[PDB]
Amino acid sequence: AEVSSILEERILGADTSVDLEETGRVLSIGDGIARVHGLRNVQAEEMVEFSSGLKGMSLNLEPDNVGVVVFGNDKLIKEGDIVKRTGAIVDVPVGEELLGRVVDALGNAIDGKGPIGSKARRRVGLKAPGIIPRISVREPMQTGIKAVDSLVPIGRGQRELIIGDRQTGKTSIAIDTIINQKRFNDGTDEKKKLYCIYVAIGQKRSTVAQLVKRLTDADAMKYTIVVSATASDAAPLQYLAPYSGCSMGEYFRDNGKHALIIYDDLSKQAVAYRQMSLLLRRPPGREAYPGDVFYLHSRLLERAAKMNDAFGGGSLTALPVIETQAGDVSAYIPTNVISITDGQIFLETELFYKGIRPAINVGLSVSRVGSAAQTRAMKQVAGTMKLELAQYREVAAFALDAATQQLLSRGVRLTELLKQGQYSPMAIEEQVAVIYAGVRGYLDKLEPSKITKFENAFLSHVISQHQALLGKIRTDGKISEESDAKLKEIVTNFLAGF
Amino acid sequence: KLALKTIDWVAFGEIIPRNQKAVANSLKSWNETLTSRLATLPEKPPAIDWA
Amino acid sequence: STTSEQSARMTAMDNASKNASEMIDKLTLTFNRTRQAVITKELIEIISGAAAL
Amino acid sequence: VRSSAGAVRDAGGAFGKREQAEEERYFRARAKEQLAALKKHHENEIS
Amino acid sequence: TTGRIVAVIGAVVDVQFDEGLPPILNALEVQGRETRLVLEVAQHLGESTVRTIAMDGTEGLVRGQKVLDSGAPIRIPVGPETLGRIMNVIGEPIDERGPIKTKQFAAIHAEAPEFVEMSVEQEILVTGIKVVDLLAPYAKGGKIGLFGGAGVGKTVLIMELINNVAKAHGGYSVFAGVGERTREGNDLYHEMIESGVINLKDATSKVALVYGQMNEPPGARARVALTGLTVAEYFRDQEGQDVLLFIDNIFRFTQAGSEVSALLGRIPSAVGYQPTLATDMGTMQERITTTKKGSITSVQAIYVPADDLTDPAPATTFAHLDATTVLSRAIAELGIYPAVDPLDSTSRIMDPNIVGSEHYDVARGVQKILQDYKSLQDIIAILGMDELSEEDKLTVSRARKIQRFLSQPFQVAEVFTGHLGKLVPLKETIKGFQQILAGEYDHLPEQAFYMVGPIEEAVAKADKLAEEH
Repeated sequence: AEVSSILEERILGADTSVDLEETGRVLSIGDGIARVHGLRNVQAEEMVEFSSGLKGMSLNLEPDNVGVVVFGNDKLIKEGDIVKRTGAIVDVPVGEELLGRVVDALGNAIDGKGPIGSKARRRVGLKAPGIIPRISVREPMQTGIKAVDSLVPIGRGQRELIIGDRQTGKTSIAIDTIINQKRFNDGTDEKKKLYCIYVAIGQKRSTVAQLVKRLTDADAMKYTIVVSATASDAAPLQYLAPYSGCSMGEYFRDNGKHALIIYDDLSKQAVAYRQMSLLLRRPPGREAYPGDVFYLHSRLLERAAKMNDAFGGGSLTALPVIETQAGDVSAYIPTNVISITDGQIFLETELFYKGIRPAINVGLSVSRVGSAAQTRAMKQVAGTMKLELAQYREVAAFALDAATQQLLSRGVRLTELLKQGQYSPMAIEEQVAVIYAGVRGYLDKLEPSKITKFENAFLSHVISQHQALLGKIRTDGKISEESDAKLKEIVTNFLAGF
Repeated sequence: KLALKTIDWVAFGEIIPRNQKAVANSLKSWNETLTSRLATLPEKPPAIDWA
Repeated sequence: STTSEQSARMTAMDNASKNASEMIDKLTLTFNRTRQAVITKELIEIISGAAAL
Repeated sequence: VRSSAGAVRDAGGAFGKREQAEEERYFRARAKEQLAALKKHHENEIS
Repeated sequence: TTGRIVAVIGAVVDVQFDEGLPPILNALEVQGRETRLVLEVAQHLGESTVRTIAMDGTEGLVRGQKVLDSGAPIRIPVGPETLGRIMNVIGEPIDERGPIKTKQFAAIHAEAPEFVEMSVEQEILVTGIKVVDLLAPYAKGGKIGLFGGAGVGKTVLIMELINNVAKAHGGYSVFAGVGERTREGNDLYHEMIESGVINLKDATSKVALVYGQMNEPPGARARVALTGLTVAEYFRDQEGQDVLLFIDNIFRFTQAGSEVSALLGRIPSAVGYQPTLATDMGTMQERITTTKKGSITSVQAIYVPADDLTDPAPATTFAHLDATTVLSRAIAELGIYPAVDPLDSTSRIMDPNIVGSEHYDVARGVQKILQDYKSLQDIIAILGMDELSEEDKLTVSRARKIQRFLSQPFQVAEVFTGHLGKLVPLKETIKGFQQILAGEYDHLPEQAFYMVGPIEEAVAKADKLAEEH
């Protein structure tokens, strides 16, 4: 009964207004690119619309015709059609109304669930914040992976790069980072809440559905936006999805809040851009990518800033995901993005199969912020851990004397300490506890095949018996002398009792 | 409801005759698994929005 | 023992050098293929750019 | 195509890491010995 | 004159003039923009059309938009009033501090000094860095290069040089950030404000900054180098004084030139580079020179794409530099910082008649021992260290001590290492390496030499290592 009533509610409010609008005739349509004739006042990279309600962008302004790219399917556009200019640069909805919604590259709800109630729109192609608004990266972005929070820390406003081969665990790191923010978003203070945006570029719809259900299971869609431009979406959409998501995050960082955006991958945005550019007839470049392929990314990753307290104080972290071919980091797009981003997180298949998961290659992984953007407890402990692994990696290729034998023992203990599962990120204090136990010669007695058992049991024991100590470490944010003495006695007791 | 008497383990391991360690270790492991399970389960069953 | 050890080291080094020679032959063939492929790829890129103006 | 000095450690294959470790272990041992001798000399030269 | 946009393709705008055309390299101002968009003429296409590269985003341009012809190339404010400020390619300030109030505007395009103006005098510039001072010593008025891939220490090294040379340098200084991260631009601004070279209160600033960071369209990155170069040129000539000029990186100038060449109708060259790579780079690097009227000490950071030193861009840049310090990743993995490669770095003044026979002989001995070490590393991969001639082990030990002793802690890398920065006078570096070669330290362990200043600090570190043994 009420189904038809709510159906009518939609008609009751319509768009009566018909206006006198400028137009153009489609001289030629093919491969997703139209050549409109007319539109004498259409702007550059403006949004136009076709006779069937299908949108497009006027990318080329040639003297005789306008080269338009169609944001959708192309079979429905004929020759001699009509293109009406909307008189507005391409823009997307923004706001907290988008949280928990799966949307396409243009901000249209994709999961049903009604429409988006956004009250504001933002232009995708906006300039990055200047030099003055920013401020050095201060807070830590808690990722939940021990090896990332300890050895290659990420701040808020940094632009890490997750680069590896196919199926080494990049999207897994992204999902762990997204899921971990649940503890902060559930709390009270707004200075720690981090809203997450996941841009899925070129991934088949099944993968994005799996990801969305995984986030829902971990109850992580309360604060996550998913901008999906999947493989079957015309190239002009996969080219624009990163910019739409970055605008949705620019809103947060401009309104004093903190956001995290994860482009996944950028190596597929590059391919979509290449297809667009080749079908507009623009001359190719190296590996057929257009000349403006560095710009494409540099203008996009430069929007992940850390505003100073005069401009709200908000921040927007970025975690672009690149995909190399057989570890050839020396390729074109990988090198561009490596020279664009701050840090890197190298995942290697040789480490993935050797049992080290996440495969993070701590030897090559870097983070310019480093010291800054790390909690004091983690700063204290991960430093000694970093030195110990650095020494271990030198003498590792073989396998006598007591000193070097114990050095290898400690290195191996720490190595098996850094392993982890999927979608089970750890609180920072728990990571500190585990790493402290491992680095203070305690595990040197145990076998290295049992270190996982220890780690797990120790976590389960501490999370219940010694919740107070973990709360102390979190609140005070350092391993004070009394906290250190406690940690010492807890570890000494537990080790023997196991 | 729950208030479990604390234990000392290095102390506990001192009181097992060699003929009885094979059951002591198994009991330790079974305790471990059950404690992990209990930690896994939440403090309460979540509410229901009947209205 | 020293006589036998020196004989065995001579034999082992000879075999290792032979294996390195076979591997060098295979890698030289691969290198030549890759060098020609790289020349062709760069040249085709230049040609496509020139004809796409 | 030629070969040049210090190429085994430029490739970084298995032989490169093997050589790096064969060097590092030996020089850690010698550093330990030299540090012991340095401590002995320190003690013997206090007076 | 007034013209009219007739095409917009990417960053390239085609503008049609009904009156007389504007000459190549002139600046045109688009009418109807909230901000200031400046196009620069690059070609005359006939039929009264001129192709141009936009110095800003070409979004919202409409076919038909009127354009004004300024009549001169991009003219930037120059003078002592630009010190302590920040600028765009087109010279407008981006420090949110008000207009730059100068009486002189200088066009960013000028001819290079003629051959009858070249200075031929060279004297070492002591930077306080052991490897640089020993193996590839710099020179006042000479052009320095800092090659290396990504993540090897180019920015840290250049910041360290600004910390040392610029802080205690009487003359002025200029920093042109070309196509680099904006985070780094802000970090440098604040570090300079803290140190005091940029004074926001008085008129005692000693540094002028120009920024063309990597969010800008290719037109602006290809010209911010010329803007910084113009500021430096003015300080060289009119002020008649010493100048420093730091650029980071001068590979983004080339790359930005390459991002528009295909759209200007040029066939590409060897590896997706513009046909005019060498000429375009020469017409710029030839104005960064020490004429007889002034003296510019130019330090340039040069990205080497994928560590490939044979790429056309760094390969061409090599010929325009007096000194080079090729930072190497294979040495940065080992933890030796700065990762300057001792065998792949060179200087012009590195002759016995300019530095001295002691300095020269020490440098050549170090280089020879390192090359012999490289030769031995191939054998150690099969034999093992235990099987080397008792003389070879001596070479390997000396080589490792020398390899570690070239590492040094910077005052700007306190955050990473946590150590304290050291400045090593040239005589102390020469003494240290001469002693290490002569064998006066063949008993101290290798790690004693790692990340220390003068040699006595290595002795003290070894003493501490022994005491807590």
